[PDB]
Amino acid sequence: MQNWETFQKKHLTDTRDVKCDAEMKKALFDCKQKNTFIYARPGRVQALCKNIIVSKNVLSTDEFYLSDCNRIKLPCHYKLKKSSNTICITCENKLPVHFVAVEECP
Repeated sequence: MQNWETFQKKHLTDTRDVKCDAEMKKALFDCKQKNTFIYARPGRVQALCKNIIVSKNVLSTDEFYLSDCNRIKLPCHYKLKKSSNTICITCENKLPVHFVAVEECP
């Protein structure tokens, strides 16, 4: 949302088999149509954004696990997809805070 911490809770997860319906229904999202959750550690991701302090765009060199929820059929009936691919994020203050895109950064 604004800092790497808030961006962590909404775009990162601890369990690879997260529950889209049980997590999205939470007030944090409020049954959001779709969301892109990642599967990694805070120290493994911090080292990826511990190269720049100013605002810049960084693209992961290696592929990371990606658990995303997508609106397949309203209301809160969503699906979970797991795929390892690179991601484009905005680095700031030695930490990432925004999700730009995947292999292609618009």
